Amino acid sequence: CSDSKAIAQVGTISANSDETVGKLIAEAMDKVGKEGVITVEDGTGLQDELDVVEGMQFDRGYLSPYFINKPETGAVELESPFILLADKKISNIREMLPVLEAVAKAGKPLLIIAEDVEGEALATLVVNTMRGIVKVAAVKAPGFGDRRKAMLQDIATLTGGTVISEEIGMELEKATLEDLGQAKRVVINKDTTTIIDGVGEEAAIQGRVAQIRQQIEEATSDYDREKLQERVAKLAGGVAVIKVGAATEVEMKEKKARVEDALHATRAAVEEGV
Amino acid sequence: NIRPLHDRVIVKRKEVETKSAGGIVLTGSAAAKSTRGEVLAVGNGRILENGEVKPLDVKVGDIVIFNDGYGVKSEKIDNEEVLIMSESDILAIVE
Amino acid sequence: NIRPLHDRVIVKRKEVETKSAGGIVLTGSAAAKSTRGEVLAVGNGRILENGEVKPLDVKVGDIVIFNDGYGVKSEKIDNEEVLIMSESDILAIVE
Amino acid sequence: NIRPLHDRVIVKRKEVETKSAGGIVLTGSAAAKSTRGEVLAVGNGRILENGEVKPLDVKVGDIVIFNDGYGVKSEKIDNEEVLIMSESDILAIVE
Repeated sequence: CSDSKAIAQVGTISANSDETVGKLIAEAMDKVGKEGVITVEDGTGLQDELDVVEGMQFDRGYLSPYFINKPETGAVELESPFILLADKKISNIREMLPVLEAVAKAGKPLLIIAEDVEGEALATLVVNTMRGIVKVAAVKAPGFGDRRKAMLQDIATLTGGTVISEEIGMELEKATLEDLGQAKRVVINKDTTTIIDGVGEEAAIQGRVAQIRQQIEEATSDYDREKLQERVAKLAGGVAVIKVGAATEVEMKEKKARVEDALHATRAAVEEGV
Repeated sequence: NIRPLHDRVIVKRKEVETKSAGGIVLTGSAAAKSTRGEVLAVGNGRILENGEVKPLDVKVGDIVIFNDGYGVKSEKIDNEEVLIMSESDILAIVE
Repeated sequence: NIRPLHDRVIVKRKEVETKSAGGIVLTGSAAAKSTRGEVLAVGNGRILENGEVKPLDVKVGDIVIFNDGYGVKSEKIDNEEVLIMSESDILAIVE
Repeated sequence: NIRPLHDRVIVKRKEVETKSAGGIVLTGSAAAKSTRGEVLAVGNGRILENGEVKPLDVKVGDIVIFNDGYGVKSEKIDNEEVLIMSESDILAIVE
């Protein structure tokens, strides 16, 4: 079962003969790819909708609304920025002075992803932002604990940068332009940060996804498998969300169950045939 | 005018710099009080045990680096803040 | 040009060594801040009770071993950190 | 070659004894750090209020008993730990 027509038929049959569900699932599978992830959540209208996100996106917004440079959309957008990946807590501006001076000489925006940033540093950054010295945005690092470190290393491999950690043997004050990652576009809003077209060699990305695949092959619980699959999809594939539409709540729950059944059946049919 | 007693010196604290080694503006606790000032008035001199008095080495007009502490006092003269401290708190003279 | 007053000495502390007694890289709190520096400027000398000044025993050029404490102050001159402290904090002179 | 300033003395702390007054081996906190050492370098001398300097009593080569405290400092020279302290910390000279 490889063609999209057969996948649509399987999804239609598994959803109690609903053609729209099967067609939507086939479209999502085609767009996202083979290594991607599709989830189902509640919608708001009366019609189903599909939202597919390509690239790297995590549920972190900016740490200060004053970073916004486009109030029309209420979002931070940076063109060809630098990415500073620090596996540490930033509180004193003094650690940030050398790299900030260097990027000011370079003249391109900088995105700082850290565990958290204290108020003095936020005040310094927001003061420096609109005064024209430097264009800076700051967000928090996704995840908690080891998974946060794994996500930081994934972003470093994607953007071609190096994570600044104390446990590895480097300090923030000694960072250079080589240690900073690069990308083509960065979009930040209240809730999500999106890195678009990060520069990186395919060899490192493929090595990282192979390592995570081998990790998947040696995991027991389904939650850890799901998290690893989400990471692999963020590295290589895409992420799709299907919003179920219904007038009431009982109808919403019934249709959500049917869509989840169709999704599971399509996965099984793709992996083993019909 | 204000004239200090013995070995005390009156200085005017320099304005704290905003831009540091580039265009990066420092706002908050990062900008510490500058330890440089312009000497305005100089006392007569420290008095020795025997009875002779020797004039201070700092002259009026030079820039000095001073160690702020409990011995340094702040006074508002001519509606302007100045620092009165002993000459022993002066560490070096710039140029 | 910075010149200290009386018996104060300005030194530039040496960089803390990375490899210690072999190839083992020392990273973290183990690498204590080096207590050796090269003197840059020397004050005129300490003042006796009667009044004459005797010159300090440290000449500009040699390496000294100093005891870091509350009396030692750090200052930024020529965009470079230097240490200002009294001559009594000098313990020995290397070579 | 390391030489002290004024009335400071550099000594080499002696190894703490293991067998004590018999064949009993002492291991743990009981073996208190030995307060005997061999002086290596001696400063020029302490300076008086008038201005003359007098040489120290301890001569290079003497075994001394010293009082360890906050005035005694530890320094690593020639990859060997030595003790730098004022001559006032010296209590007695053996033989």
